[PDB]
Amino acid sequence: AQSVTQLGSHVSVSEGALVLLRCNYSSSVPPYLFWYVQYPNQGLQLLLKYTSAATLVKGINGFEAEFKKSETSFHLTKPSAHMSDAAEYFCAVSEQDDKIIFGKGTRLHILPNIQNPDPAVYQLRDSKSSDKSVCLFTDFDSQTNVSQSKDSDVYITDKCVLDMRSMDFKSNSAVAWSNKSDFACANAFNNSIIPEDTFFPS
Amino acid sequence: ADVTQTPRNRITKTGKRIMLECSQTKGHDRMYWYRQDPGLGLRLIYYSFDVKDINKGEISDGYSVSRQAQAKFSLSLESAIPNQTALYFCATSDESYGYTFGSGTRLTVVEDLNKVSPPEVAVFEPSEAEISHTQKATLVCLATGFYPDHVELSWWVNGKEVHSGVCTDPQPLKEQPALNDSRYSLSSRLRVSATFWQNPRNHFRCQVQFYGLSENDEWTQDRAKPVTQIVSAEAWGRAD
Repeated sequence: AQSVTQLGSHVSVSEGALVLLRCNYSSSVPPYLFWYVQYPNQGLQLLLKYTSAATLVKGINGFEAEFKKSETSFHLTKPSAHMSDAAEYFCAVSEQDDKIIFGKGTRLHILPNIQNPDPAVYQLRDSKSSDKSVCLFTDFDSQTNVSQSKDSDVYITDKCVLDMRSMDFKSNSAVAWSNKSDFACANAFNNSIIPEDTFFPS
Repeated sequence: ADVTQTPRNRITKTGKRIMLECSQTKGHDRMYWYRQDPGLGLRLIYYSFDVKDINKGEISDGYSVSRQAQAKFSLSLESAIPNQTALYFCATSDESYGYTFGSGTRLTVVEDLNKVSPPEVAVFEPSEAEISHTQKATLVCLATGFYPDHVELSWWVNGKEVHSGVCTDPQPLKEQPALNDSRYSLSSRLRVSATFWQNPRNHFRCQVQFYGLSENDEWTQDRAKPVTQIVSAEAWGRAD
């Protein structure tokens, strides 16, 4: 019964902190082991592999992994999490002397260090002369998360992190919108726990 | 090798036979077809070690394959069904587990082509209150009313593609989640300095590449045939 197990479909790390993605395998004889990365919108790239040579294996970009037979592990590490490390990571193992079998994958989410949060809910208007708008919740730190909508006619996206290279500046945001007359940006995020100091302009 | 797969994107109706082709230049004995699905990783469909040597993987049901040359390994959906919607990857290997993956085939299988629909796209201009409070300006793009979920969204500033300052939702949402053929929506943000938004020379465009019908597909409705196309929306910077 040869398999490979990764723990958690989605995991978080603080920007700047140790990256640790776990992998264990079930083969009795030590297998070959592989770590692949899939950056958003792309195919698979090999980071590193264990091929019964060194047990500490080094990869590209400061990634490394130690093969530990006694705990049947091959955990991928990197010393410091950068925003560009956001991707999905797959551990894989040789099987039946004839193929590689893949783990289910773990997506790494990097939580930006937001030193001076400025939570706010803004209203944005359509560039064309409709009476249409959306609501933008932005500039909150790591301790805020956005809930799904409670009203079927109000749409709310997941939080998304943008990295403005021009000002070396990262920020979180979520978008909400609705086709209703009822709908005000003051109420758009009422099902989310928002910072007590969120800015709501007039 | 240069491992190459054909096609790169395809939409099909249910019940049709669909063929995906993998070709290599290095002549490795070992060739593989996998599918990728969210939360499941890459699962092996079939593999081959030479012409006329064929071995089932874990999810071979509904598929067939043929190894018609050292260089070529073909995958068929025998009678396509919606749960065969996936990203499909070919691979080759040497004798020491040196894998080479193709770049992928994005296949979507839909029950009824009459439901295919290109997005409507709108750009929402930055708030004056954001500008005043932060000296930054967030544009929002909203793509709505599309089906199936087979799009690519990008931003273009003064005619060149940008990646900095952008965040696009990783999956669209369903507009009517209680429906099996609900249309979809997707948002994206592009954030710039207020100074850059305030320049009336600067041009901002959200582009959505949509994959839908081909020229070959029949269309019997009065509304526009929902072919593969690009839909954009734009805004110019504003000083006032």
